[PDB]
Amino acid sequence: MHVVICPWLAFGHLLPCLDLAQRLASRGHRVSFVSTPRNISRLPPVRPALAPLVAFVALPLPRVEGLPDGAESTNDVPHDRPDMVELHRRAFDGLAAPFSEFLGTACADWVIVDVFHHWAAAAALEHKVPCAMMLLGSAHMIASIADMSLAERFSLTLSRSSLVVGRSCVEFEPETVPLLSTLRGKPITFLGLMPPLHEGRREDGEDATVRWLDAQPAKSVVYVALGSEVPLGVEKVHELALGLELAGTRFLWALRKPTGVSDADLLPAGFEERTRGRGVVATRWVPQMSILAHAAVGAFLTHCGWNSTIEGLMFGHPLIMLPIFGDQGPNARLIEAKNAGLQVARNDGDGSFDREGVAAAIRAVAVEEESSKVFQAKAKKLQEIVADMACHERYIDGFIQQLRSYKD
Ligand SMILES: C=C1C[C@@]23CC[C@H]4[C@@](C)(CCC[C@@]4(C)C(=O)O[C@@H]4O[C@H](CO)[C@@H](O)[C@H](O)[C@H]4O)[C@@H]2CC[C@]1(O)C3
Ligand SMILES: O=c1ccn([C@@H]2O[C@H](COP(=O)(O)OP(=O)(O)O)[C@@H](O)[C@H]2O)c(=O)[nH]1
Repeated sequence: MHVVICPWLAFGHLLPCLDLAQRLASRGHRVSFVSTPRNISRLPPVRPALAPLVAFVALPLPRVEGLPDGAESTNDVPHDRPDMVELHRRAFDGLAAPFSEFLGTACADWVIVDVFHHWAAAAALEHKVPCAMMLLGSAHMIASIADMSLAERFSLTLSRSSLVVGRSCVEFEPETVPLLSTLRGKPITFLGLMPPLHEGRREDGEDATVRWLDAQPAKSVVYVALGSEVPLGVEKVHELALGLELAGTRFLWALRKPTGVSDADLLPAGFEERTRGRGVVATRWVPQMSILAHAAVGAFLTHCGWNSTIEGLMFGHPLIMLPIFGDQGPNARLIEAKNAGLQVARNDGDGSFDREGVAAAIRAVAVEEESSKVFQAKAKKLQEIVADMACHERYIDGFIQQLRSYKD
């Protein structure tokens, strides 16, 4: 089959979509990976064996006054500037006509579109190409939802599609997957957990963060990362920093800067001087898969993005959970219910946290001998499911067969 994939302009979408593209190409299907040029230039390379079977289709973002050139993704357009978020949505919607022009002559068997691709789903109707909408999260998240604004963009994409695709399986969510049939009348299918393949990202194993981990004791380091886009304002950064310090563990923190904040204002006064001997802060993109694979990493302080949840558990790390938005709350509650992580205490109403809550969660998951042992054992039970690579390849096979059967 020729499958056209259209990920949302966000690295939590682009990365699993490029993994899915290569998995499809590995079974001898061909993929057109449709995105914008700077987003494509920042992606891991396709294996030489798959080069002619994964075609990158670069559609330039139209120019919009107030949106900087090269600001193509949620990693480049910060949530803490809602005016720029809106300009980026306008630019994204401007891809409609070029996408429809591409699709008409593409000889596509399927289009797989992301949650806000209402125009791509409209093009698939116009060109009589079956269209699957990606909702690459948990069955629990899809069940939550089942129970131009984002909700309206989502609703329109869904209505125009034929199929909804989740990223889970009955082994991981036995309570939910059998209960799901349709989402607003559309059949739901699960393509498995699709944990990333060994070195699919071709990260730098000589990265300064990994060389620091090489020097630390086994399972001694709390890795701290909040994915590629969620906002954390400078006051919240300071509470997270002081909580990490207070709990006393070794730490490696991949931190994105709030907009406007100088390196000098980013962290509490003296925090890096005091913690230099046990912790490292990196304000750049880090090789998260190399870090989570590392023997030095014990617990993962995560925002519970679905990629980070899967990546943490595929190496049996218990989670210290700080959900910020979207599916993160549902993801954190799902893992807490499996006893493999603990959420940081939040104020009910505004969802605030403080250094004491951060420190208390770190001590419970990573330090206290009895609780930490149970969290580790429960995370290892989940790793048996998440890291069953053969199980997840069978689900990819099953997904391809379901795409084939709709055509026939
Ligand atoms: C009523 C609602 C249900 C809701 C659940 C979460 C859901 C939606 C945002 C739809 C898309 C997927 C998902 C899981 C989500 O949070 O996606 C994320 O949205 C961000 C923008 O908010 C993007 O920048 C991210 O890249 C994307 O990963 C969805 C629709 C609007 C909402 O308010 C929230
Ligand atoms: O410094 C970073 C930050 C994030 N990631 C990767 O970016 C993705 C983040 O996706 P997730 O669903 O966890 O959160 P989002 O960014 O969508 O909020 C994951 O695959 C991470 O491995 C990374 O490699 N390095």
